[PDB]
Amino acid sequence: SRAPDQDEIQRLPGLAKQPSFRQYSGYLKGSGSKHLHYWFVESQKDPENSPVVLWLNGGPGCSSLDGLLTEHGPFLVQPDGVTLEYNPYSWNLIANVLYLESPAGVGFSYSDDKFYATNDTEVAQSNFEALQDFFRLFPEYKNNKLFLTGESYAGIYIPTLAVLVMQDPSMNLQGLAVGNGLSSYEQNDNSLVYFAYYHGLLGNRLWSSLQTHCCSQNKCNFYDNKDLECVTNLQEVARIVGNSGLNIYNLYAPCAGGVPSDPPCTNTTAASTYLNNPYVRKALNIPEQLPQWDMCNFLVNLQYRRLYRSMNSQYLKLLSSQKYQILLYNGDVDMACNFMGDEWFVDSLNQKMEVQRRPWLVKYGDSGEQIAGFVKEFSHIAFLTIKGAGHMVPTDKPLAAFTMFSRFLNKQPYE
Amino acid sequence: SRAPDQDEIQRLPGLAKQPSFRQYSGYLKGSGSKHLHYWFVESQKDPENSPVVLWLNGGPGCSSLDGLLTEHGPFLVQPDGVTLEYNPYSWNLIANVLYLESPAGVGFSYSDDKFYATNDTEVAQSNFEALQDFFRLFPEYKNNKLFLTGESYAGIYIPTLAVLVMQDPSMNLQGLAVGNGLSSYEQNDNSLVYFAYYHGLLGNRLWSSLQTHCCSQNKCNFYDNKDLECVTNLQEVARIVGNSGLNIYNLYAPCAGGVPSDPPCTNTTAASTYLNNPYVRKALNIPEQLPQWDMCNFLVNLQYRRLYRSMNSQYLKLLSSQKYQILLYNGDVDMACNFMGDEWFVDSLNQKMEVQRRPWLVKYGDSGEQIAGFVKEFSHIAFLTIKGAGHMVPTDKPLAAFTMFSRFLNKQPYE
Ligand SMILES: *[C@@H]1O[C@H](CO)[C@@H](O[C@@H]2O[C@H](CO)[C@@H](O)[C@H](O)[C@H]2NC(C)=O)[C@H](O)[C@H]1NC(C)=O
Ligand SMILES: *[C@@H]1O[C@H](CO)[C@@H](O[C@@H]2O[C@H](CO)[C@@H](O)[C@H](O)[C@H]2NC(C)=O)[C@H](O)[C@H]1NC(C)=O
Ligand SMILES: *[C@@H]1O[C@H](CO)[C@@H](O[C@@H]2O[C@H](CO)[C@@H](O)[C@H](O)[C@H]2NC(C)=O)[C@H](O)[C@H]1NC(C)=O
Ligand SMILES: *[C@@H]1O[C@H](CO)[C@@H](O[C@@H]2O[C@H](CO)[C@@H](O)[C@H](O)[C@H]2NC(C)=O)[C@H](O)[C@H]1NC(C)=O
Repeated sequence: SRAPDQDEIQRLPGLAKQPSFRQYSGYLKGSGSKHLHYWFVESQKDPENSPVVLWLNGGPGCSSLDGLLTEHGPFLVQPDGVTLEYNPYSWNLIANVLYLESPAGVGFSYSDDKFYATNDTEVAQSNFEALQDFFRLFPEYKNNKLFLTGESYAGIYIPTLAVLVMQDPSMNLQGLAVGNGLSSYEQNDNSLVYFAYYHGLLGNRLWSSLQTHCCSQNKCNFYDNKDLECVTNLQEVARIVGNSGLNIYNLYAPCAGGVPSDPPCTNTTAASTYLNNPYVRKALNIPEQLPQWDMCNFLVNLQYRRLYRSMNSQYLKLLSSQKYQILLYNGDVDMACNFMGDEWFVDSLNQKMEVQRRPWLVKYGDSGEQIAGFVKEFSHIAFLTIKGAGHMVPTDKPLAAFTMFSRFLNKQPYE
Repeated sequence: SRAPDQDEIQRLPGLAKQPSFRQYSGYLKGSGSKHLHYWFVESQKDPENSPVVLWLNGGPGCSSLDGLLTEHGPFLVQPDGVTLEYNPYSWNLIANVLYLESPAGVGFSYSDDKFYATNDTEVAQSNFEALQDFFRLFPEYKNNKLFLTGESYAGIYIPTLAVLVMQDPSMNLQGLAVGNGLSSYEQNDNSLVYFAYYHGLLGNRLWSSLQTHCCSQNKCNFYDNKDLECVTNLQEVARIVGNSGLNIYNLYAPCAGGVPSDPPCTNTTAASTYLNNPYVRKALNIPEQLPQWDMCNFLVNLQYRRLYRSMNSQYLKLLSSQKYQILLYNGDVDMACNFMGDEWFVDSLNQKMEVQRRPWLVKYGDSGEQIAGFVKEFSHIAFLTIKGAGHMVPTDKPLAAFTMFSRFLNKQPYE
């Protein structure tokens, strides 16, 4: 219709059945000379009236296409790195999902000058301009309910972008959701040390040393403590947590490649094998001159200048209007952006209409209703845990993730 | 040979292949008129020289046959409650395992007077007499290395029995192992509250209420606190933990039967269907007049008089001789007898030759070496966690459980 015909995905390799929905792959113009690769998957049910949902993966420097192919896209890449299988828990069953590779240099995204050194403020402005370009390319979606969603470092990307979107009346912003998100370095660092001890990863001798060198009375500082022995003890905590063979993204999952002598314990071979196939790149309208696809761009991460230490001000600004529904959800077995840091963060916002913490349920067919996690609700904001899920909630618990997503989009209770 | 021919298991129903090892099912004489049902499975490799391992399940009132058929026996009951499949991680691959239904009234065990009201001291003495009877019936096993092992409430059964066995020079006692064991009510109750908060089951409002009503400075009393509001808050913790739809035996597992409107969240139908088959009872030499088999005898539990509050004195008595190797192992996702309570307990014994806490590894074939948990070692005693396992460690992590068991029997490092 008004959509760009040039960006249409005709026949995607590895799919045994043709999609019932239209899908597009092309470029959105960011700031300066930045060209951000998008993959837009229309809703499987009523795309014309379904909400538009932006999805951003974190890093910084990691690809949102991993969110499509391994987390909640319409089809997921199989271990052969060739076959795609339909996802019965796809977020596009009820939404027009826009997967954006951002910032420039991530995956198939690029710049004419190839200068990928960026920062939080530049990324937010470039994402805003890319969203404006999306609405110029797909004007039929301008009035649809808009939701901004993401994972991990997108805990910074999403609220900063939402603050820019809020100032634009033409965008129908209705809410935002952040999965295992970085909301406060201080809250994340402090909660992680407690998480590690209480999940049986630190011994009583190390815990005693941490209490004596990092703490004073009933308050611990595991964030910016200057005490030299506290720093040494925290280096040991960091070694046990992420550099000893434990999977930082899911404590109870195995470490891909085994305990050492792609980030540690992960394996991105399937998605990389699929996206690096020349026929897949052609099907996705990727210019031939672009370098190989990687799940995370090491150089974007290395050159990235982190600016914000907390999203407290951003969330308070977004809640001030009382126009948006906010969700922070965390898999409770993740150690990268643990659930407690985000629960502490949401509680610290001190919002009105505080509800008692309750379990939230998911029906698992014949197995009946099961506790999928816990919900702590306030006016216009809720914090949720996903019991037994790691860093990538839709990968570990796809039915619970879809159920939560459906309740979020429809502004329904999470219970 | 010198073994009782009358107790031989000829053809066990549900097995597609005949066992390569000899197995027996009969009765051991306990104290008074008590007859304890045993199921003895000889080692699959060199039964004549392999150690004799007693296995006791807890409750009190629960059957050790559930340990055989669902945890670490040579064959495990399938969901149809008819088929038995060989267990490649069976503890009898390297040991002569004696599964004893104890005390009287549990499973197929009984008394001539049918009076099942008992206590810790009577149970220990009856188990000792039953062990003496085992050696009279199987004199060929008198000189074999003897290990006393068990789970949950057997955290009391095993050390109390071991104190009696230690006084008998004719029994070749070499060690004892307790899985997710009750070692101290105080340590278990205190650690559970911390476990619940740090696993995201209690909200900040409830945690604040618990800190104000149960704690004074840097010490919390969640065990025997007389404060009325502390009791009310702890009743809420107990409700969330075990009476709200969470599986107390494995936090990340579903609740069998679903979230409510056999103990809660468990399902013993397969083992019960199998053991209640009249041909199975005949094959196991069970007298026809005995009542139906149940996984846990509700009446034995109801009438049971708990006497010991801590196993501190028993373990110190057992360690005094320096003749026995002791192991306390806990699945770290169990909430019934959580890992922290037992780690605190082992550390509180204040033994010599304290080693730095380290991860212990298991090779998962092509997946390589993986962290199976953590080991805290002292002279003659080690505490181990089994990462991602619940209350029944061999059911949840059979390869890790076998590996740990092999290292324990052979007095090898756990790493
Ligand atoms: C990393 O992931 C790749 C991709 O899934 C794994 O390779 C696959 O291994 C299976 C089993 O051997 C094969 O059936 C697939 O055909 C392989 N796919 C590809 C693209 O080669 C690989 O084994 C994983 N590596 C580790 C260390 O976990
Ligand atoms: C974040 O990145 C932006 C974009 O590069 C920086 O802003 C530019 O800074 C240069 C050098 O001072 C100027 O020449 C440009 O005109 C600026 N552009 C804009 C849009 O302001 C910004 O300084 C960076 N922030 C930090 C703190 O490093
Ligand atoms: C409790 O356990 C029993 C025994 O495993 C379950 O019954 C089995 O269910 C499967 C699937 O429907 C059948 O294939 C088996 O033949 C059944 N076995 C028996 C002995 O009936 C039962 O579904 C479980 N109940 C709950 C609520 O989890
Ligand atoms: C634990 O159980 C034993 C066994 O029943 C109790 O000991 C018996 O107590 C009765 C009543 O006082 C005496 O008639 C028996 O002679 C005792 N038997 C033995 C072997 O001592 C014992 O009192 C119970 N302990 C507690 C604290 O209840």
